[PDB]
Amino acid sequence: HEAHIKVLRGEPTPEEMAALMAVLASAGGGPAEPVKKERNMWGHPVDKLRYSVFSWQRVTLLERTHMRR
Amino acid sequence: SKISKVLVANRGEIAVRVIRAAKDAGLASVAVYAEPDADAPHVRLADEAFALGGQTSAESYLVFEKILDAAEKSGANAIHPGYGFLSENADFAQAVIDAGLIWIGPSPQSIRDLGDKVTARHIAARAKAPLVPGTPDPVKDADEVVAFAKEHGVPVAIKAAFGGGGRGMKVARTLEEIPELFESATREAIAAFGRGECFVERYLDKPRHVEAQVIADQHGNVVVAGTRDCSLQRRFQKLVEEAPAPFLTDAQRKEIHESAKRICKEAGYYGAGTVEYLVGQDGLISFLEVNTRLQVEHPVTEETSGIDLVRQQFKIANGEPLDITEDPTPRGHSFEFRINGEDAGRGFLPAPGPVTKFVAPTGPGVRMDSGVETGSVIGGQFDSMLAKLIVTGATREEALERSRRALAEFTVEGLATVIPFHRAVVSDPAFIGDGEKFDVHTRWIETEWNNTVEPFTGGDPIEEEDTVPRQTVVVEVGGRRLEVSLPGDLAIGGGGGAAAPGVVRKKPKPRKRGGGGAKAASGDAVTAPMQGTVVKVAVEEGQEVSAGDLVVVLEAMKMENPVTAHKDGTITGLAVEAGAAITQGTVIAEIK
Amino acid sequence: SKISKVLVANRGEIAVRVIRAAKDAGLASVAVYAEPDADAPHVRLADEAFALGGQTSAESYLVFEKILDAAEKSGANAIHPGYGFLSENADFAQAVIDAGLIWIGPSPQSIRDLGDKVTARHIAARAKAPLVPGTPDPVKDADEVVAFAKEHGVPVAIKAAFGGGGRGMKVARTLEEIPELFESATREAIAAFGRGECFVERYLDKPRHVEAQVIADQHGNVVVAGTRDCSLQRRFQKLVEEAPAPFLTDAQRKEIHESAKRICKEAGYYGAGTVEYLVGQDGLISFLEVNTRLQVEHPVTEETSGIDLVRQQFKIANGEPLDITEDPTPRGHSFEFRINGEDAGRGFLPAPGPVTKFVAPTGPGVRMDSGVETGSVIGGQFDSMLAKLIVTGATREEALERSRRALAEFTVEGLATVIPFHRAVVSDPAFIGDGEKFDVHTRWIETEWNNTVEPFTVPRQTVVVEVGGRRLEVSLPGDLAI
Amino acid sequence: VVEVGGRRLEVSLPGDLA
Repeated sequence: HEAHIKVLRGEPTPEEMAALMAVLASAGGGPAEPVKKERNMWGHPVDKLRYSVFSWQRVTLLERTHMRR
Repeated sequence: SKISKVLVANRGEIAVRVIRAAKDAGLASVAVYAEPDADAPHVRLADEAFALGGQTSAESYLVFEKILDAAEKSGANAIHPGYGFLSENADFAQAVIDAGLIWIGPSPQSIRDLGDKVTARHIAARAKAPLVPGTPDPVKDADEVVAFAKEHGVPVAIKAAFGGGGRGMKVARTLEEIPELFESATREAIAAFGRGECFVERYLDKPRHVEAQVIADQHGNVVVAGTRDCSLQRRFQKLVEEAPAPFLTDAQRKEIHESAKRICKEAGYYGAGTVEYLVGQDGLISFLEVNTRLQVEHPVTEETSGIDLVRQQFKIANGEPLDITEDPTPRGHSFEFRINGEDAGRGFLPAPGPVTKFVAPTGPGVRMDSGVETGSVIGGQFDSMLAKLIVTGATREEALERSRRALAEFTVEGLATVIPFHRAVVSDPAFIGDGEKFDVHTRWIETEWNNTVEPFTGGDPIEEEDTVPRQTVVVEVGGRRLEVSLPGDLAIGGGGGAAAPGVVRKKPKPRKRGGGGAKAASGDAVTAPMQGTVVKVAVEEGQEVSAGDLVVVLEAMKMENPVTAHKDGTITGLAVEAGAAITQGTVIAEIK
Repeated sequence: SKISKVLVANRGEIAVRVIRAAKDAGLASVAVYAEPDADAPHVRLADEAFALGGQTSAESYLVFEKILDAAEKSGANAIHPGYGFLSENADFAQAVIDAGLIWIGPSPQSIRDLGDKVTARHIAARAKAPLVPGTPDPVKDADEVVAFAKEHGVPVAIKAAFGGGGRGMKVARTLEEIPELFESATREAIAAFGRGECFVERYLDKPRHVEAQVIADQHGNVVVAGTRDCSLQRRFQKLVEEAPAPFLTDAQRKEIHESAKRICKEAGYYGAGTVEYLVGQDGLISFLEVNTRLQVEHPVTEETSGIDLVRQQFKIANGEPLDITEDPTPRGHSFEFRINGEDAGRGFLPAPGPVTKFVAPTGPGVRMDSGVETGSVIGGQFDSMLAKLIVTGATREEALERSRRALAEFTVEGLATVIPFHRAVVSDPAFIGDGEKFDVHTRWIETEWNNTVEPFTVPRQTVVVEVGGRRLEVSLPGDLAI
Repeated sequence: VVEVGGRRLEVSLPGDLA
């Protein structure tokens, strides 16, 4: 059920196929280890704001920002 | 008098063709359109255009008064009917002549005399045209149909004498069938075809549809301008045609060219026309019909005979005698493929849709005639034809090589079409032939053809991997050009975007109510399955119905589809009566 | 040996036309493209396509090894001469044949012999063709010109004898400039082409340019496939062609049809090609040229004769002996317009850039062949012709009526184009004469047509790879995210 | 895996390019 690369017009020889795939694999740049980054809420912007003592954003912005995981 | 400004009482590709023919002949041209058609190419191509209003043909193109009012308001002195609608309507041809407008067609008497199958039988017998065994006059009853079976045997074909459309022709193998066929076919004859007249003929197992183009002036001179074989009929309507008729003896070819003129003279026919024959396995030519409409298939015979075949209608409507004295040479060969909004993989069913791209083939030997373009919309109001691909060359082999290439150049996107079928038959040995006869025949597509066309998917994502975005690029390798399609989030190496947090792929559900087998709701409403016109209604409020009983007939693209009760009960409310346009999902009735 | 794959070393209408002829014949077609046109219709229609790189023919199509290497890497069997470019380079044709590739055309020595107009004079003197008053051999100095010019007399034209291409010409109603005109004709040909040879002749001001067209077997069987009129020209440059050549008398036809087989079999020509002649205002013939290639306006020959000339060229080049003997009868009448990206309201000055609409007409006896499709882009480095409109009918007047419609239906936008010229001329009584004779001549468009047309108002990233036994350049697009 | 015109094709790569 994976999405495969497709070649739509012409057929390359095995040498041309290897060169095409090899250069595209080289173009596959990135982190080399893509995973969920370490959470660190220290000094998050939502703690910096002034909230009125009765402001509903204390629920729907501040708390949800801290508690969401 | 002579034509000066011609109004085309028709839509689409034939309206474009007739407007072009008139503008070529130096006439001014007037289009009329129904509201569904207000922006189709022909409306923009005519020198002037007028709105009929109306959603349906019956609200529009069929309204005699609106067509005569259009001629009066435009001042167009002549009317060309094209084909369908009022082209075969004797009463319209009368009304326009009585209105004093130059009718580009045969006389009302000729149209009425050709328009009945039994009078056509008698006058063709008087011409002694070649004809199939059968009862020469109407039969009374099933036991009188048996009187023919008691002489000419089987198989027996039966027709309602005012039946047509591919609806009214039946075949029987037994005597016990006959009461069921008669108490059905006469019920259809009276209620749907309006006339209980029926008659009987010898059936042909695998005949060829062979026809001859006829041209006749008001002075009785008659020419046979060529011939076609059209035996690729999907039912009884045509899909692929060619000129000349291949693979026939010169004796048959001359018999055709002789008999057609005699039929025309005995009818007194003048104008353009065509005579339809069936050529049987015994080689018997047998007359069926002369149609009074200029046929769709005229352009293949133009590409063979060199002449313009529509223009002759204008000249004969002026009453000028034929400019050409002789039967032209049918030089080379030509094929035509009808291009239609029909899904061959769904079993040749029509479907509406947008034409999001229309790149017609061009170049050598290729002619395109179309009523549609990139950006057109096709609704359920009118028949499926989009266009015609006409191909010509030095011989049937060369013209088929042209066809094989042209149909591979053809692309149409946004709706299902028969092009995948044409692409098969143009490479099927059964249609290439052996050089002495066809295996193709009037029943071939429905039975012997191996249908390899997959149902039309459109652009829909259907499997789990189809949901993934793609970017398609050109990459050049060793100096080659590759067009390459890369997923948007494939993993190679350390690449970024090889995954996304919280994002899932799964097979999308089709845009269908319930599951694929949950074809209908448990609720009580009978909902219209398709866009169309409600052409019949079969029940009254409070009438008892059972599941499978008919409730309405919907005409979609001039295909009548029956819509039936999904449960037993009574139609406790009814929303429509016949002639209403109806949208998909509309409540027709509630069964409780 | 045999053809199964063919490379079409051209771009524009002939590239599509030959790709079509190959794909009709069942032969795999290989296109070659430059940086402006790696996404042109021919690149989409060919079975395979290969980069040449560079921006012009001089960086590309004129470099033989690029084409020969493309043919080797494609495994092609054959190479097709279109128009322009290398289509008439005998040395390339021989390098191809030496590479074992089938050149779809006449032998290289026959090409070398036919291509030069002095040798064409010698060939005409062997073929016993009617010849014009003019110098039989090139002049050698300005004194030689001055000596000849007093004998052959006024009015005079001075013409480059090689590579003349419709531009190497001067006209003189007065003789006093001619010494500097000869110096220019010598110097300019030395500077541009490296052959300075020229000839000088009487200026035939209002003739009809005419040609016949033959199919010619490798075995030397020859048939005249048709004849055409080219006289609608701006400044030695074409605008519309007619098929057959209209109203030529029977004697002119008979003389041309015998001379066509004579000239072809005396040159040993094979393939399919035109033989080109001039008809004076008295109607008398004189010989003028033989194109070595298939003429550009070959389509209305093919589709007026019923002979598939480009496929007949494939047949000949495959070595099939010719199937045709009797010269096919032209049935009806036909027109082939050429549409350039040039402003006919401003002397046909080119106008490059995009073409943004191209709803070409289609219908009864109408066809289009194009290098453009909607959204194509033109640069000043290539021939300004966008497309060709073909129209045909059972009579000349019927085909004119059809053209008078079709040229009004044909709608093109985004650049200046000659469509309004075609619209006017197909509508002008100078051209629709008495139905027996008409006024138009090879200077009518400049000197007698009362024109009423209103004026107009990132590279690849290249990564060079070593792989196994090969080294491959690979070109990425401007970027990819992958 | 790569598809080419309707072929399935397998290509093997170093788990090392980055």
